[PDB]
Amino acid sequence: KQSVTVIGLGPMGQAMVNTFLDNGHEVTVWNRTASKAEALVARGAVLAPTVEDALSANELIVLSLTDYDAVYAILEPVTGSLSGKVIANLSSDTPDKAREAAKWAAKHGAKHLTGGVQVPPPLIGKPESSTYYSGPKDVFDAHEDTLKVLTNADYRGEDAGLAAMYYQAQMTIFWTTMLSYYQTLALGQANGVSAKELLPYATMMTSMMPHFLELYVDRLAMGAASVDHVLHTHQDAGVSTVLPAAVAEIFKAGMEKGFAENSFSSLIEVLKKP
Amino acid sequence: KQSVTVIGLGPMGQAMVNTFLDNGHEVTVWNRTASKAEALVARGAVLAPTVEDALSANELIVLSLTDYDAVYAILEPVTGSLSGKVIANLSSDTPDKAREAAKWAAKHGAKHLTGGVQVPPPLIGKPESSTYYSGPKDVFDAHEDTLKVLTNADYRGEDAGLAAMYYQAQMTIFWTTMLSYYQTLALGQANGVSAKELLPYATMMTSMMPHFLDRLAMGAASVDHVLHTHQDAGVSTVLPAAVAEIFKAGMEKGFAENSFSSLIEVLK
Ligand SMILES: NC(=O)C1=CN([C@@H]2O[C@H](COP(=O)(O)OP(=O)(O)OC[C@H]3O[C@@H](n4cnc5c(N)ncnc54)[C@H](OP(=O)(O)O)[C@@H]3O)[C@@H](O)[C@H]2O)C=CC1
Repeated sequence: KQSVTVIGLGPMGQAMVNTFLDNGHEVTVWNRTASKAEALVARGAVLAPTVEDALSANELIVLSLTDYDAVYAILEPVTGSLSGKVIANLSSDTPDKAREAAKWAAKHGAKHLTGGVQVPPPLIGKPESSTYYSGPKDVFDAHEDTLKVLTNADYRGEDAGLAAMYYQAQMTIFWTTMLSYYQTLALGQANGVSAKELLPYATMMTSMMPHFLELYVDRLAMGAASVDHVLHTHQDAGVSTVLPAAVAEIFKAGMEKGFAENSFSSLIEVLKKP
Repeated sequence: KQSVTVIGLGPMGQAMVNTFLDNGHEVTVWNRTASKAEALVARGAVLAPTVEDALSANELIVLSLTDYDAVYAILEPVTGSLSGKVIANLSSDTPDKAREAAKWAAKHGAKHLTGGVQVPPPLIGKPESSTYYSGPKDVFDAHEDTLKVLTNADYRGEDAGLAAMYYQAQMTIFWTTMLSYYQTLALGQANGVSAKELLPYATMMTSMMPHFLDRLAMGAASVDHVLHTHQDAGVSTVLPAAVAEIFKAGMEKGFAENSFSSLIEVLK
């Protein structure tokens, strides 16, 4: 039912428009390169000739852009068109940028919903997909039925920075795990094991943790001893030690703070302060 | 059938002996702290009075000790008793320590199999369980049927360091992921989200990667947002700074337009 505007037609934007159209919503789109909207228009989307026209077309404006700089580049020249709009900003950036953007939007008469999309574009419109949302609750409830078409809409609270925080937490785990995976493939190669032979093992190894968390001795000292073996293994192999050294540094600080006999979770205390 | 010796009766050693006994094997045991064998002896294990006696009891000697320092502490005073033995060393340590130990064992007439046990003690003897093995293939094949009583036995190659490498690879991913998890809980708290409220999300966030299993420049931009988020929050930045340093080095190598996997080159 509710028609909607989507600005930004990279891969994420494309998926969102297609999903909106699949479900019977009229969609007005805009992008810097018009040929990216061709197929979408052929499917029933309407290409606005300017950003102003995109904004005027609908109350609900969904932004799928690379970062807040891209958002401001598009919106700063058209702030006179923002009055009475609801910006569902699904672009990645920091909690503090989200907070600033919410304030700025309100200066120009618009409401701001922060969205942190948890999935890549091919999972938009699929049942198990979800997006973190934060911002004014009354505004969220008013557009929730439209936002749910893209993903489950998981409202996390009033502050504009909250959805961004959850997203950046997700990306902390994702990128760190990704590097540890690559680190292992490097270590393998330095020991004469090809990446393709080690690949299935490294892949399975990434399931240990979610399994561990689902279920769970518990002495920091034992962890520290294992981590030291990890560090020396990478040192001995001649590969980069940036990542395992950082892990060791963190365990070291816990040990130096008298946590040897405490639970692993005491590391949360270590990480709370620089 | 095959009788076996187990040296080291911490929680892992205990499980191994119990599992061997459950399956009808005669087991001879030894430990630095002799009282830890009480329960096993009460089930039929034979406590050797000396390390020499433990070694002379059997061809196959399974070691479950804290590390190689412990292994040497026990075996160095009895190097004369090692001739004709097969040491299945399941003590976790580095690949280079495993290599050095294989050479040393061979100097004293013993064969050395490196074992990297992938599971905690209660999974010993159970179907889900596996152990990485490396060392001489003929020796492995000769004792594989005994070793399979403990876990599936996954032979990875001749080099003594290999099984240890696979184990340390597993622990690289485990500990690193674990710290990223704690890092998020720290970040949550600094933003007024309690660890208990964030806990189920942080847990589901650890599945992102294996599910998920592009352009380096886009990854670098996301990682910079991660770094600044933790900086802004006032929490530790040691871990996200290290992730950023790695992405930075890739960008500085001219890999912006390459796939993420180009990071393997950066890490080599
Ligand atoms: N527990 C687990 O979940 C897993 C463990 N591993 C690995 O298995 C091995 C054994 O672990 P686990 O049984 O859990 O307990 P530990 O890692 O604490 O090992 C304890 C054993 O090592 C002995 N030991 C320690 N230092 C010395 C020394 N200087 N001289 C002689 N003996 C020594 C202990 O003797 P005493 O009893 O007299 O102190 C005991 O028999 C470790 O290498 C570990 O990393 C691998 C996979 C899973």
